[PDB]
Amino acid sequence: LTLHYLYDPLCGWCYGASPLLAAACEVTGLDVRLHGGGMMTQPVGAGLRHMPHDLRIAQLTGQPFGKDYFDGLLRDTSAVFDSAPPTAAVLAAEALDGLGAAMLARIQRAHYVEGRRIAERPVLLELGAELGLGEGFAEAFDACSGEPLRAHFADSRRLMNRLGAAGFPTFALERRLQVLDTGRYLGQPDDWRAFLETQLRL
Ligand SMILES: *SC[C@H](NC(=O)CC[C@H](N)C(=O)O)C(=O)NCC(=O)O
Repeated sequence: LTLHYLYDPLCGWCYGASPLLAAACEVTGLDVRLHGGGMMTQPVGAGLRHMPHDLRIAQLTGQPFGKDYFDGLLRDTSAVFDSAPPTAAVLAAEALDGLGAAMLARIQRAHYVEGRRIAERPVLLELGAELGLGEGFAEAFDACSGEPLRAHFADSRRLMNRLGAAGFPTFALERRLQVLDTGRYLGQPDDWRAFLETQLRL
């Protein structure tokens, strides 16, 4: 039984679903695969900022948003919302140490809580070194940024296409593929964990 997670690091609703990914990774016997879809492959300014989701995500999921994000990053004209570098960091963390899910959660915290520029290589290398990957992560990240990332995006978008999935977050359970009702479980990680346990029982 495999849980496929189609995500994008710059998708606010994926951050709202971060507790669901964390809860899923605690279910014994359940395999979890990450699929980055490449949502933004935008400079920060008038167009990118026009946020009203974010406070709604916080109301629904309890996920925190930091002042350095609201009043720092989203106000920084020279920041770029690029989904490719953070996705390559997730790929590299998974390739090096099987820490893809942990790296995605850390990336989202760096962006939404800390207001860091997750599209920049030094920030992603700093996050990898925080997770204890400083030996080899730089080379793995640069390697994953090229043709591995491109192939990963193409694979993810073909999966989205076959499932009729319009966007992120999207969870699909493979036993045969079944897309799950993620909106039902937003803000309910304990319900979500029990649902995945109940699927193993059935
Ligand atoms: S965060 C990027 C967008 N995600 C959603 O709109 C999800 C909606 C919530 N899950 C919900 O309504 O409960 C997105 O993917 N938009 C379409 C796109 O492909 O850009």
